Amino acid sequence: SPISPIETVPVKLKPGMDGPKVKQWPLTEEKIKALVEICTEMEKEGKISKIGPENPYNTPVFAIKSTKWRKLVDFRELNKRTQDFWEVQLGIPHPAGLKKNKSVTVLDVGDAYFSVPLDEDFRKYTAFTIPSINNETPGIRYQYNVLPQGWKGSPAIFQSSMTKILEPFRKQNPDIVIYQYMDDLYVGSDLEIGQHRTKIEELRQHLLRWGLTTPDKKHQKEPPFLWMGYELHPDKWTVQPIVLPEKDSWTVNDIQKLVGKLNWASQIYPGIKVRQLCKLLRGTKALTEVIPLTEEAELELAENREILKEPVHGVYYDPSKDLIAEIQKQGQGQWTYQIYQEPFKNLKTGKYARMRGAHTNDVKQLTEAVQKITTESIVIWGKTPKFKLPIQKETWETWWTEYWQATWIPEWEFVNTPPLVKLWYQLEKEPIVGAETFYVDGAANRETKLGKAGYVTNRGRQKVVTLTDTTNQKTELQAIYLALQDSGLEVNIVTDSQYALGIIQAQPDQSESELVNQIIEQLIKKEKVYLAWVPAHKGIGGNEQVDKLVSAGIR
Amino acid sequence: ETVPVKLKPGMDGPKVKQWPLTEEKIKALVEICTEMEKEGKISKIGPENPYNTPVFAIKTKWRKLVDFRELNKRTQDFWEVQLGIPHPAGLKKNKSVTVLDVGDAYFSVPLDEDFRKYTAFTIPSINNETPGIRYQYNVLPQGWKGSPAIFQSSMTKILEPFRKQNPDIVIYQYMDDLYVGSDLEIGQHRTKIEELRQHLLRWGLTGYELHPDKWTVQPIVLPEKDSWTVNDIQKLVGKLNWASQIYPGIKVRQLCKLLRGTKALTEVIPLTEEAELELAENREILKEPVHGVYYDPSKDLIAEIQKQGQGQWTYQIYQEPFKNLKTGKYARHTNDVKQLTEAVQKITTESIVIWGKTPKFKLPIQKETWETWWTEYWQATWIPEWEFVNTPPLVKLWYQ
Ligand SMILES: Cc1ccnc2c1NC(=O)c1cccnc1N2C1CC1
Ligand SMILES: CCOC(=O)C1C(=O)N(O)c2ncccc2C1O
Ligand SMILES: [Mn+2]
Ligand SMILES: [Mn+2]
Repeated sequence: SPISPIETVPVKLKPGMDGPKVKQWPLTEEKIKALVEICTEMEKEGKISKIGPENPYNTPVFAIKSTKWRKLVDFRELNKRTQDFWEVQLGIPHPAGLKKNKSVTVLDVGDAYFSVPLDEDFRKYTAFTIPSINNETPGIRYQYNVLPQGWKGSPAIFQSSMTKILEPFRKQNPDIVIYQYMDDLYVGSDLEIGQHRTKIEELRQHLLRWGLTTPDKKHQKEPPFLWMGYELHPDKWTVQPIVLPEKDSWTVNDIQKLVGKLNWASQIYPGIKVRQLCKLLRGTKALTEVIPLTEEAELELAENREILKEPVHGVYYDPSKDLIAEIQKQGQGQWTYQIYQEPFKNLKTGKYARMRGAHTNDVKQLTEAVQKITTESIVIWGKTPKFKLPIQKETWETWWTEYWQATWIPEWEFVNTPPLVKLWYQLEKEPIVGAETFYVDGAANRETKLGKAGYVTNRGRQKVVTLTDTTNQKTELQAIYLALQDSGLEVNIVTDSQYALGIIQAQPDQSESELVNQIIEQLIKKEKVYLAWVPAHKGIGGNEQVDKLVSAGIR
Repeated sequence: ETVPVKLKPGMDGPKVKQWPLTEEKIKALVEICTEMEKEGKISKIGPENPYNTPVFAIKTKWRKLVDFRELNKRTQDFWEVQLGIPHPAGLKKNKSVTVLDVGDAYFSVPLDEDFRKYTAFTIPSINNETPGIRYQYNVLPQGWKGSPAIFQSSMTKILEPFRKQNPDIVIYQYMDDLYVGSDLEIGQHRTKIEELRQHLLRWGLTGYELHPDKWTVQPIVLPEKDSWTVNDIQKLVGKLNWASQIYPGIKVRQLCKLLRGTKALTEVIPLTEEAELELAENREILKEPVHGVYYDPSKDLIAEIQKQGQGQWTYQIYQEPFKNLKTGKYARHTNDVKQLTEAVQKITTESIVIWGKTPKFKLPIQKETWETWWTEYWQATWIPEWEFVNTPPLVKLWYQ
């Protein structure tokens, strides 16, 4: 097993700290014997070398079980003391971003970490001791000359070395695509099943020249490749087999495992839903507690089963074509999407269902799903897709201009796939002449938690309800709600709550507050609503009236 | 020649993740970086360097912008209370101020050996197909605040004869930029700039034009109208009530006396005379600067920006809320983000001109949206600090 002629990577320890000095626990005789067999074998290969107790450092060893042993070194203390390293990656490729190729080959590196050397000045800190039968003799002491299993820096340095090894070959084979992943290499090209086989062996030679053994023609894996939960053919890809078990009883754990599988499947299976299954996990219980399935959850499971009926795959990326992203409202809070280049041959699918803030509408949700997909596309393809959205340009146009937040959807086009996205009500810009002007206000006593909500109008009317466990904010929303309840199809409402105005002004059509949803229910039933704000306690006609009317016995 | 630099005691170097970049920006950066490496400005690095600082490409020739905001915080003591560049109070009073990208100077000066590791940055690959290309600076980097602090003595030398020949010319160095301001006539000013570019050219360096004397306030204009309606006077008092929290002397009482008893909004009510007495006396106060508001150099600046629609944007600079150091506006294919990024830069330059630091921005935008799009329109050599916020729906109309 070759030990590679690479340059070395200068490793240090975390500033101020000295190397580990953890005592070796005495082991059993079969364990001590097994370690000697292993260590002397590694010694002859150059993997480890003998030292003496002049070297002050120690890391414990162990042996586990089969009819032969493996040696385990617990580098916990050295790992705590070794410097921080650059991350071994910033992200993992999505199959959907891979170019299509005629041939693709897997080469795993023979004995990964042990093939690459360790910095001389750090080798001393990897010292371990094989002890004698009891207290007895001083033990046999070794240090590593190669990257050790389970050591903090081995991942990064091995990967660093591999990049440097491939560099020349890459630059003299520009139309050859290679991907490093742990102790694997995936190599693809567009040349025929003849000179492609040739080109692998040129690479294998380049690797053996740098002390890395890779399987030959007869021993290398065949397509499709299982990788990180994918199946990868040279021209298509899909997620690995999803199987939703039919159970009499569903435990939290089962539902959790189901949701995870569905979430995973959703990368390529269109229309996957998980809201109803997820709902069950809220404010939960033990892993083993049986959750009775909700009717809507049962409906969701059946739908998902149906979608996963027959296998579906994804295609690979073509750099010469644009990307098309299509998005659909799947129900409440749920949004589903597909990305393709050629009509309906998907590169990948996906779902969005987030809840950005308490109160939202479909136009806000739709544009948030657009940003999520936009980021994703940059990561996977290095460009933004053309969007096709279930919303009218004018519906969108209207929302953007009037809204206080800045927004930007890249190039898109309307597509008539119901449900279509629309606003459900709109507040007037001008107060309605010949409509009843409600002045609303709330009040809440902070210690008691009691409150009053009410209104006085320009037409003499006057109501005041009492509420028991409340906050000022809730009372204002209640007061505004009252004004809508007893007003009919055309109303002016003046409030002194910016909080309240803020929520309503941004046309929400769903909330995490039941009260706010009641207000929405009322606002749609209306025909013309004007809402306006006045400052609290500045001698305003109707405002001072309701305030005194709700402040009766409360403040 | 390398002057020793180190971090502020206790804190360690930056570990900031790199943002996803588009195909073209990555390609642009690979070209930019292959060159800088040949010329020895930067060198490839190994995994032994755990540090990272984001990198972007901006604008006809693509150019590299490094986000050193994080590093700057962790070396603050160095560029501020060791080799701080003094700010001249005259710069804002000048009739014309030209801004010159002088940042190419820094490549001639080598960087402290032991410090080079903290300037680590990464060029990532599309779909993470290949490991990121890792680099570190061997010379003073652009966008790092330590750079002009170190270069200050070389800069003083370069500018010595020009300063001697033009005593009435204000030259302020902020970052990669030199702020040159004069009270001359425009033709003479633009000539003195070209004259200065020749001084710079003899050392290896290489315009954008401001008029800070013509930065009059944004007075909160109160409406004038014939036959006010109940609604209009309510909007009027709300604006005044708020204005009295900042401006001393703002009276409000007489207006509300006209609003007594539960009345309808559309009902037109006649205006008395005590209204116009207070109104005009209010207008009088709003058009002047804030009395009692002064800049504390040890307090962070904050800027708020409100979307106004019709391609309009109002903004306010302050350290303590409502205590406005300056208010303003911004006029307008042109989208929200494009305009917002342009406004931010405008406001930031004005801030640098007036106080010599960038304000922390409160941005009326979604985090993700801003992060994906801001580089498309960004043009400056610096990056200010930003937060993302909900513009109070009433702050909007107040400054409108
Ligand atoms: C796991 C993986 C991740 C990144 N890229 C690839 C692979 N492996 C493939 O199976 C593969 C298949 C299709 C296209 N490129 C692929 N490759 C490219 C390298 C030839
Ligand atoms: C904290 C109490 O202050 C008040 O006097 C206030 C009050 O009565 N009401 O109704 C009120 N209503 C909305 C906003 C703010 C206030 C107030 O400050
Ligand atoms: Mn109130
Ligand atoms: Mn009140």
